[PDB]
Amino acid sequence: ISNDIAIDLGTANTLIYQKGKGIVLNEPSVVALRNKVVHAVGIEAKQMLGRTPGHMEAIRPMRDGVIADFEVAEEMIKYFIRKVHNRKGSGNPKVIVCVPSGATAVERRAINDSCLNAGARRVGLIDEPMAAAIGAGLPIHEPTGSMVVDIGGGTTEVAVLSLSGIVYSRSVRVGGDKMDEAIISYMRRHHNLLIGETTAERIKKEIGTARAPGLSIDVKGRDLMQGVPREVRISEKQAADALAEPVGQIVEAVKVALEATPPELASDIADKGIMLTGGGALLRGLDAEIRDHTGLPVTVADDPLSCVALGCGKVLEHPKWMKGVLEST
Ligand SMILES: Nc1ncnc2c1ncn2[C@@H]1O[C@H](COP(=O)(O)OP(=O)(O)O)[C@@H](O)[C@H]1O
Ligand SMILES: [Mg+2]
Repeated sequence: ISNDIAIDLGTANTLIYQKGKGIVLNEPSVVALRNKVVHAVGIEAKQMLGRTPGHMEAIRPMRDGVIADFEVAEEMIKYFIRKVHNRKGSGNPKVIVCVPSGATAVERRAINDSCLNAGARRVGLIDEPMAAAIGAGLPIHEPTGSMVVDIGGGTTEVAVLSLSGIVYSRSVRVGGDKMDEAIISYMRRHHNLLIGETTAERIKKEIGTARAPGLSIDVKGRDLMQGVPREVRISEKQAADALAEPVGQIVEAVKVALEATPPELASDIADKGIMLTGGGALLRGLDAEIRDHTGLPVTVADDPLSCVALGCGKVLEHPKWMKGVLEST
């Protein structure tokens, strides 16, 4: 029984895999503050978004793939590490954290320090797309080109991997948050209705699609000019029109990456195509849209919200592998 853990420190969700057990925590990366003092973290805090009374706020400290607020991010990480601690497990926890590939040295050090402050003995860091590819089952250690597109909340990470390293990697700030924001802006312009982020995510999941048709649902929010509650209907067709711009940006980032490939690796990617992971991979039709623009097969990973955590967990379970990650960090 171990306290070694692997943390997918996501812009939107944090997952923790614990050695010998598997995923033991999956909660939103949200912290609620009371006037400032921490009031709630995780599942309870997300439910507060857009619903807070005076003297309270709810914050996503890792929102855009960068640390927005270092103190709040540290309290969030420590809260989750403490939550999974097993008093019957061994001590001196080894911790792997998956961080955005663009994370700077300062952010990496802050993440390291947060884990040490929560009791970690040693911390190793792995970049998002490598962990995503491992957890999606791609053969990243082989001499063959594997391409992964990980659509998260604040970012999409695109990479081509071979022989345990990176051939190409780029992230852009377009993923599920920009999809939500496009839906908010759409409702404002076309229905004079102000909606919040939770309603926007609900539209996205229930009727959002990357491909115009259709079906409709009821949406409620604040009248734009006068402020009063209002209910309106929105269709798949409207949702698809709302989402076209961020979808196109994700598709462009994928296309750009392909221009970046050595011939024999291009040959491998022509063969097997592109693997999608992350929650944004669940956007209906996004696989088809990428396929149309690239000419390549597109597969959605099994359990795409969990791939990064499963991939980190795989590394954590392999002492040789883990020792190497710790060392190169
Ligand atoms: N069914 C769905 N359709 C579209 N987007 C979805 C769906 N389910 C989850 N998402 C989106 O996935 C994003 C979260 O993906 P995730 O990989 O957990 O991000 P991160 O690793 O950055 O925390 C959110 O924007 C969420 O709304
Ligand atoms: Mg992620």
